[PDB]
Amino acid sequence: VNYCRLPCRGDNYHVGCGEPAYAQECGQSPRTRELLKEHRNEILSKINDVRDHVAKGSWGLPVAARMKVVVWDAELAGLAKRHTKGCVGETHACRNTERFWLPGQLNFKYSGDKLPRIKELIDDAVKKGHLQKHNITREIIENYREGDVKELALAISDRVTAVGCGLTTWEDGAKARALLTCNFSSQNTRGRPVYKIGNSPGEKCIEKDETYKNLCSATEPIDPNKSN
Ligand SMILES: CCCCCCCCCCCCCCCC(=O)O
Ligand SMILES: [Pr+3]
Repeated sequence: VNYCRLPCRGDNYHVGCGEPAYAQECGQSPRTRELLKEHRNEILSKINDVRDHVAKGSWGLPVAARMKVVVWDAELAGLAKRHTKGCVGETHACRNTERFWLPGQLNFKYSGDKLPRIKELIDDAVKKGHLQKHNITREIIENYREGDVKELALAISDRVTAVGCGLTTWEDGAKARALLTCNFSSQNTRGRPVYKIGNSPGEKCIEKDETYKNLCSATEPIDPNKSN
């Protein structure tokens, strides 16, 4: 679609509208970084690993009734990439698409003396999410409220069906910096369950996956535009 002609409630500009440019806030040495097949696979791998693990009723969290295996979405990734060119985590841009009406978004920031390889930037984001296992609770799962839990909680939403990420790195303030942004097909909704509870893992899947045995397969007809 032409994002300039896809409106959104609130009437904010769409992140995809117009020609790409680096924000002045990126300083004068920004570079958008291509996430290659190996990177995309790793992101998916870790997201699906944690979903499968939580789905079994791990970490004291409830068993998940219908948690689907997540796929990579090129459109979401393209919008995430465009977002990173602003070098700012939170903005008020719209980022809706025709298939995904209210995409979720995570932003991972890095600042350090040296710039890590792309794989280390991804590992750092994963670690951050993983460490949130000490913050998330059965209560949060039953009734979403946003230490931090946003990143891990979005990864295990059973409304989420797809993810796509992008990355820009730059130099400012005597530091190497990065912004890794991941857009998801859905968002958690304040006051609603992160995922639906089951007595057994995938007890409500039309079909369970053979690889991530506690999740629904990739063809599970989950509507990402509905909440719990
Ligand atoms: C690029 C980051 C994607 C979004 C955040 C990722 C969510 C955390 C992933 C953690 C993976 C670890 C899951 C395995 C659970 C276990 O074996 O204990
Ligand atoms: Pr390519």
